[PDB]
Amino acid sequence: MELITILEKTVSPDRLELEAAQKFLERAAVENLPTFLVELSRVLANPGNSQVARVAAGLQIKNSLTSKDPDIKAQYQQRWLAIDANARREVKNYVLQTLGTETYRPSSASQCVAGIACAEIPVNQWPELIPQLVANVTNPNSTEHMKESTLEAIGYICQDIDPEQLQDKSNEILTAIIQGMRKEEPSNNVKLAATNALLNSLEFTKANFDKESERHFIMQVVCEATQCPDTRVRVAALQNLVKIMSLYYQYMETYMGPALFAITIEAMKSDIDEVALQGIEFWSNVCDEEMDLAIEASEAAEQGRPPEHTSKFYAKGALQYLVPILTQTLTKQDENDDDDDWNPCKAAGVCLMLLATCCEDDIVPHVLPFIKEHIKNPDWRYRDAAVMAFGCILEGPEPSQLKPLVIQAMPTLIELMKDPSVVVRDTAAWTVGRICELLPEAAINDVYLAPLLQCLIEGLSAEPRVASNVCWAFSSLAEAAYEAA
Amino acid sequence: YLTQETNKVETYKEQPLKTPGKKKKGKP
Repeated sequence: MELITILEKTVSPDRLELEAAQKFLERAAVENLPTFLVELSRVLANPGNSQVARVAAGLQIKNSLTSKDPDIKAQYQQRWLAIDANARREVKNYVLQTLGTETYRPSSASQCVAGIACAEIPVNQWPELIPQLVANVTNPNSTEHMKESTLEAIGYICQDIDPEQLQDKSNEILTAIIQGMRKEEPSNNVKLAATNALLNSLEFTKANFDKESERHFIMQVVCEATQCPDTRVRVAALQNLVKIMSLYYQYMETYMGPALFAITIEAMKSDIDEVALQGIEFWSNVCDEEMDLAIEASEAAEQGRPPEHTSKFYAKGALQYLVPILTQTLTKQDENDDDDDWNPCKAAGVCLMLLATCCEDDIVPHVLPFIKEHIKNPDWRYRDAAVMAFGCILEGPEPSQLKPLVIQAMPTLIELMKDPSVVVRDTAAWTVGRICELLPEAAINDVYLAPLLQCLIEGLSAEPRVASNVCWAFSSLAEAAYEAA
Repeated sequence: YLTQETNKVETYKEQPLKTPGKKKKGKP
């Protein structure tokens, strides 16, 4: 046989032609291990080769070097390791020159490079790599690919190793990553890749950020790229700014107000779902981190001593400007409605809750005016939001200021049970339950108890969820009895 | 073809499970 048209078939559209050559060219795995890899390493290089051949090329080399399951990986790793220092030094060259000549998109080359990568360095057998890639981007005379392709590699390399191995390559690596994100940089495809690389790298550079010289610099570059026109890179930029926020909360005090708040609070109002999600996550993650510190304080306050680390209270401020987005976002909900998807309607509801449990008795006021103001609106959308928001804000706040609140709505909430809109129903049912779990007393009220239960029952023969919610309620109410004795 | 990622998910305390929301979290 002749090795090209086979690779063409090594991934063909038919499950038998492929399954065939997928093994034929697997006999030379354990009976030709070396000799093979190389063969491809060149065909993967010479541009003359049709797409498939090339694409399929690295696919095989990539394949036989690494594994998905963190298990077998160990095995297929030492593989190219215990190999002959003859062909390795050969392949490692027919590939570092394949980039810039591949027309396709996710260029296979990046793949294999990274694969070999997690092994030619955890000991240091390929310490000439990093300087070479660096040259691909920092060098102004390089193809839109020559650059892209490269980064792609750098990114996989990070996404596959434990922090400890890359912690001292940072300076060398990062210097390149960021170069791909710069504003003056032409192709957004290079920018993109780069912004991704960062997402996988932030994880191991406490050293880098600790040096103000760089930090300032990184944050500048990330925020700039947050103003890039290509949606493709904005979602990348925010993802970093979100990761960074969970990662380096303490250092963010110098960027939050001048640069970050304006940026993240803006995004949330993006018509684009992907871009909003990111924005919400940010302030969502911020609460998480902040109310977590909130603990550090007390647990270390009763014991009588300085809190190891201190919060800076961002949610509290922006609270005013947040909610009136979170709430207004509790409207961009999917029609057909999928239950496991992650669209703003959720993030908003979720974050609207977390905030409600960190800011405490400060949220009650900023949210009410939206409920009263949307309990009657025609569009069900602005209606269920009203309910939902009332549902969210029941954790955190002191009951000695909710019990009274609910009661006034409690009644006009029951009427929402059989609200002509199917979504208002479901949500109205969900709240009720949440109003039994959190606040037991203020629910069992004669004034509207009799009219209550008689509507919960009525719900048992309704839609699953709803019914499967009246339970979250009846149950709760009962437990509230075994507790009062 | 299945390249790397786009990852960024969350929902704290019973993460990617869905439903309207979850239950309380308490202390000492």
